[PDB]
Amino acid sequence: RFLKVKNWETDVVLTDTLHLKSTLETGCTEHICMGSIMLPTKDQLFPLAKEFLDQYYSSIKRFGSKAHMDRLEEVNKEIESTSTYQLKDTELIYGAKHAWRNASRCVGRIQWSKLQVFDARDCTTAHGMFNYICNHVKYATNKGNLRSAITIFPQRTDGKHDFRVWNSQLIRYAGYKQPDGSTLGDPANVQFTEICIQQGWKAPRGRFDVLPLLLQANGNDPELFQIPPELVLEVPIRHPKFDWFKDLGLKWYGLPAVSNMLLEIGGLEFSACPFSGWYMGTEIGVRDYCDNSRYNILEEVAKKMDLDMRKTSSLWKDQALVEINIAVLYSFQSDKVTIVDHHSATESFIKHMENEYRCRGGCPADWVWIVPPMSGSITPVFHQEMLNYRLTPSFEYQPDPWNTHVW
Amino acid sequence: RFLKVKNWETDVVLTDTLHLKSTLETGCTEHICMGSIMLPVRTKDQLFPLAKEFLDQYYSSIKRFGSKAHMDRLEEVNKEIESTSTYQLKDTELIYGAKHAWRNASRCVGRIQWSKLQVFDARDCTTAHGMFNYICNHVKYATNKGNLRSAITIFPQRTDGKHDFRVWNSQLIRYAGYKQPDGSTLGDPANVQFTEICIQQGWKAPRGRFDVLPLLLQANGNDPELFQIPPELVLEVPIRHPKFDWFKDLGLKWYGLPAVSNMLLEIGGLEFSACPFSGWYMGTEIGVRDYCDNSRYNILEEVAKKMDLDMRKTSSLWKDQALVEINIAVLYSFQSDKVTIVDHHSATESFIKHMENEYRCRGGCPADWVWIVPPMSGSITPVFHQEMLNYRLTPSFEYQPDPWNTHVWKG
Ligand code: HEM
Ligand code: HEM
Ligand SMILES: Cc1cc(N)nc(C[C@@H]2CNC[C@@H]2OCCNCC(F)(F)c2cc(F)cc(Cl)c2)c1
Ligand SMILES: Cc1cc(N)nc(C[C@@H]2CNC[C@@H]2OCCNCC(F)(F)c2cc(F)cc(Cl)c2)c1
Ligand SMILES: C[C@H](O)[C@H](O)[C@H]1CNc2nc(N)[nH]c(=O)c2N1
Ligand SMILES: C[C@H](O)[C@H](O)[C@H]1CNc2nc(N)[nH]c(=O)c2N1
Ligand SMILES: [Zn+2]
Repeated sequence: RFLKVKNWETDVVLTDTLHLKSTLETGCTEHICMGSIMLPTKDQLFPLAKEFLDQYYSSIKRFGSKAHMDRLEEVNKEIESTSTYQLKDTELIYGAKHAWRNASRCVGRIQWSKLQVFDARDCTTAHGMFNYICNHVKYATNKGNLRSAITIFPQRTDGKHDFRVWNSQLIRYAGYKQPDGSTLGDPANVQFTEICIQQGWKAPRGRFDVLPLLLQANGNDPELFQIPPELVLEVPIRHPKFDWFKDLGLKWYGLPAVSNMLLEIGGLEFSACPFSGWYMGTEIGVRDYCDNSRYNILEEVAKKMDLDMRKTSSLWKDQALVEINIAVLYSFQSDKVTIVDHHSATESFIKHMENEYRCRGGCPADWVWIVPPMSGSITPVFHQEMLNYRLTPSFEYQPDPWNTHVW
Repeated sequence: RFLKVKNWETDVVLTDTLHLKSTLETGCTEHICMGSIMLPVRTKDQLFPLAKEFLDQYYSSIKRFGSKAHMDRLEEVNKEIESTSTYQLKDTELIYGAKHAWRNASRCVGRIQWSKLQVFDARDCTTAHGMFNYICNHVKYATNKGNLRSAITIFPQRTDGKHDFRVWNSQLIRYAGYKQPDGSTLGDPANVQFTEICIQQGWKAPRGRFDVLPLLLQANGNDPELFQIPPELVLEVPIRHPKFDWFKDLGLKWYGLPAVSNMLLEIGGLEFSACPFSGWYMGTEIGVRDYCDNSRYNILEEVAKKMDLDMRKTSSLWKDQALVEINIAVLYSFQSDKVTIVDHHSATESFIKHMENEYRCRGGCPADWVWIVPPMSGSITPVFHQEMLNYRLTPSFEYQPDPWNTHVWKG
């Protein structure tokens, strides 16, 4: 019931109580651990609402007070009558900040309380969604000085009227499958890029074509908009020592902004809720550039470094991987665009864990996602035991709209 | 029930039915995952089921399930248990058990080799001295002048838990650690407390940076005894770098033979508390963990300091740079000396091929992702992108408490 986590490099031991207030299910049983799997009515709604409003009034040192009871009463009357309810602004802000606080896969949660929340619940059309999103992008980007933000569109109703951003991130490069069999641009986005062109996007057919936004309002068929080019901050990738690096022609965008997730607050579901912070360097330099199914650039870089590529044991992949990452960080830093390296980010997360064990009694963390994809064991998180569990308010992953939607 | 795993790089999907034969618990629940937690006397009553399950597994493997030999063996074990409260494995059963414990070891990336394992039956051993001799033979056989061969030595099983055989060392070969009055450590920090016990037991410590520890061996629940492994049996590799000639001047070496001695082998309910086993190294264990953990030899700074990296900001990735070079050195060194080593690219690709083969032929392969993914270069190895299911099959190896915490000293 009270569980220990031990750090194997420091011997520091933390006691978790927070897990007892664990809402959802992990995917694991007593018989089988699924820790590495990517995807492991009016009745239900009121306990859900009450549970949230209880943590809310608790957080503002007002538990069991008249204002608390009053609100619980009000929301109950609204549900019985309308079959749903509306969050107060303060509740909405608190809930978004907490969905981030509870994101067990996020290493950057030291920043959780600095989240600017944009209430787009009055939005009604795709063009409105677009105006809201351009504003989110410009705000968050801040000429390179990135600020965290989320924009929250209208909540689910009968489920026939959802708002969705069809893009998985607000900003991403196009992918096209080519005559000669290989892939131009980002292979991750081949499918999406095609749905855009079939919806009428005129693709430049390049390698770093910023995709158009595909926006669904009120369960309507989605529409295409180009983000204003001057809003998309991009970074040319060079190396502080390899003059030839620039010649690969690599760029990446400054703003990471996940736009396919579902925000659940007090039982209510915000299906379109694009959010953003800033990059950890390894995301671009390890995953985006080096994943085999991504830009897959290790071979080309290794070659330019003239390494021994004939045997795996010369560790040429490993050498090239590091230089690529040095270059990502160098470039962002030189262009004064916010970026964190895996060392400083994981250091921050350990500090954040300790604060959360101290102040909150725990911190849900998913070790498989928290430990960076290169240099694991030289980051502190590697040696930190973590417990993973599902708390609410939360972000949840949801089916691609094109699977669900009918035209 | 069927369970599917996906590989996110290749989109291959696999179906696990084997988890249905899972016995022990994981530590996880529907409410909590403990997947990153390191550690998440019997009676007759609980023992015959365990014996039965095992012998059923053994008799299936040889295509004799249900045969008279199978039934006679069931009755004979049954009878042995009712009459003595335990039973004795046949050689063939011991071999098969010890092989399947390795096969079922979900934290082992090396398991493609599980079927080629040399089993040494040491169930006739009675004394510590006898234990030493068995262990020297194991080491010489496994080492094989650098052409390493996997092997296990199996000492007598637990009886009443008062007469346990134990190897007090966590591995047969490891370097001493000595904690200094100034708060620094000479040698391996991991081995400090164990070095202390050894010295209290009368070991004459050389007090150098790479002193091979003496075996401390417990037979039949007796107080443990010190033995020096014959140094001509301890193969060691001096560490040098192919391009950097100052690398050798750091003074580093390592032993070639990784040999885990502190684990508990369970077969058909029987508990073998001393079953030292050995394979060969994956380079990252030495290069990443042994040399670069802050709590171990911690050499990252000296290497980067000598490489003249920019060490004033983490974002220069100086630690990452030095880490690669150290790892290049260890593989280069082992290879130049003709000591068996595998790099993590090669070992994880072999593991993926083993894992798929097992799904086809066995119906699954329990694997622990947190352990199988190498401690550097995670995502450029195929295991990173591989969904895995972790569960516990027997026979199995288990962690067991260090013996100096439990031992009743007889004086
Ligand atoms: C401010 C700097 C931030 C950093 C450095 C950061 C870091 C990261 C990283 C490295 C990941 C792993 C993602 C992946 O590998 O795809 C991640 C996942 C995630 N983070 Fe953050 N984060 C930041 C801000 C945010 C914000 C503002 C939110 C939401 C309000 C958020 C919520 C999440 C969620 C929900 C995931 C899991 C996404 C998924 O399952 O695909 N993070 N974070
Ligand atoms: C053939 C060469 C082998 C290689 C390259 C290999 C690879 C590895 C590696 C890299 C680990 C992680 C060790 C750590 O991080 O502490 C490991 C764990 C393990 N291996 Fe192997 N292995 C080999 C042979 C064997 C053999 C012969 C056995 C037993 C018969 C075995 C059973 C285990 C067990 C039980 C673990 C978990 C150890 C623990 O929980 O502390 N392996 N393997
Ligand atoms: C099937 C599936 C499930 C799931 N939960 N996530 C994914 C998305 C997969 C999971 N890792 C790769 C891909 O997403 C990349 C986007 N996520 C993080 C980010 F890059 F956008 C990001 C980074 C950062 F530093 C800050 C923020 Cl706010 C966002 C796929
Ligand atoms: C608390 C705890 C639990 C547990 N199950 N294991 C450990 C042992 C911990 C786990 N990593 C650090 C310490 O291992 C020392 C032995 N390392 C494995 C090996 F070197 F012996 C080895 C490597 C190889 F490739 C092949 C073999 Cl056969 C053996 C500690
Ligand atoms: C907390 C965590 O489980 C612990 O640091 C683990 C992580 N993964 C590991 N993986 C391997 N192969 N060996 C280890 O010692 C560890 N340590
Ligand atoms: C199968 C496995 O879960 C998958 O490869 C995961 C591993 N860890 C990850 N970690 C992060 N941060 N992001 C990811 O996309 C993944 N992918
Ligand atoms: Zn689990």
